[PDB]
Amino acid sequence: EAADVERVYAAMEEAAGLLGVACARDKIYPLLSTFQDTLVEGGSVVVFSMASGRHSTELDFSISVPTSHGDPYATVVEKGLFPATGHPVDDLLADTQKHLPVSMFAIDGEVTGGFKKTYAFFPTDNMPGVAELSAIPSMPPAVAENAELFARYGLDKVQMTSMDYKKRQVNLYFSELSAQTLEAESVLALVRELGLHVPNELGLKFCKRSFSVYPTLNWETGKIDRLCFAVISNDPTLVPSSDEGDIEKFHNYATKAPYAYVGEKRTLVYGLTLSPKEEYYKLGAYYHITDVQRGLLKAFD
Ligand SMILES: CC(C)=CCC/C(C)=C/CSP(=O)(O)OP(=O)(O)O
Ligand SMILES: Oc1ccc2c(O)cccc2c1
Ligand SMILES: [Mg+2]
Repeated sequence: EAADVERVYAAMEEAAGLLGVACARDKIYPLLSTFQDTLVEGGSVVVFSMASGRHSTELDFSISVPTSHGDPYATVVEKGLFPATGHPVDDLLADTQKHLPVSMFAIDGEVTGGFKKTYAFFPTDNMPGVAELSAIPSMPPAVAENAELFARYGLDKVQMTSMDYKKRQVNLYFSELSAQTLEAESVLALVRELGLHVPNELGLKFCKRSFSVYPTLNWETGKIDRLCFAVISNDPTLVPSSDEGDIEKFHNYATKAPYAYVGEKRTLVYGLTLSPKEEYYKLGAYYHITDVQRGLLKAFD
């Protein structure tokens, strides 16, 4: 539909506007069109995300894609929207659907860079463990090499994975997190072992509230690149930063972000990311939501 595509792109520029970021129709429209059948309000999930620090000059957009529409990476390559990297990452989405039950897909893009990643979601009542994932042939060797570490902190069930084709990186979105895993003592030992930035009292309180935790891995080394804790809420003042600059900008985005589901309050998902040298914050404001998110808010918010 022309209306859906134009409606989503309209909301996108608006969201980008709040952040003072410029959009590139050339790299956005061809993508939205290819997946126009998914933009139908109802069982669609659309997110517009911002990030602090050195990552504050970009706007990412995530869009769900039902499995019925077919492998989305196969789609973007075939239509000439993205080139095969000639790297194992080219086979991972496909190999994942081959070895595990994939219940849904999603793609991610940037308003100025275009397509950059896909997601493979697994059934909430049949998620794979680290063991099952590391078995996929094109999966980074780093996952198996980190199996013991993950196990030591209770990181077991994975609700979904993502593949970043430009950075050749994979995210493991761990779910059903035990209270222990998210307690300060556990979080600190984990970061310490992964050699990441140590969070303070504010950061740790935020981690304790997390519904999802995700490490980023690569094919070059067994060293985890970064670790992110995600929080879902309607509260627009949850950014885990003490910098008046962030506290301001994020609250702004959080209360002025465009969303279609008028009648309810914006669904927000905050993120605290820890890399070896720093810590930065992220915020996704859902434009489209489904009951999945409605349920998460009752369980964690
Ligand atoms: C349900 C849907 C639409 C998918 C979730 C989108 C999602 C998990 C994206 C956030 S990822 P992100 O915080 O930007 O992390 P990186 O790719 O930078 O590692
Ligand atoms: O910005 C988002 C939106 C949804 C997410 C999810 O369902 C799981 C883990 C992290 C997420 C981050
Ligand atoms: Mg992103």
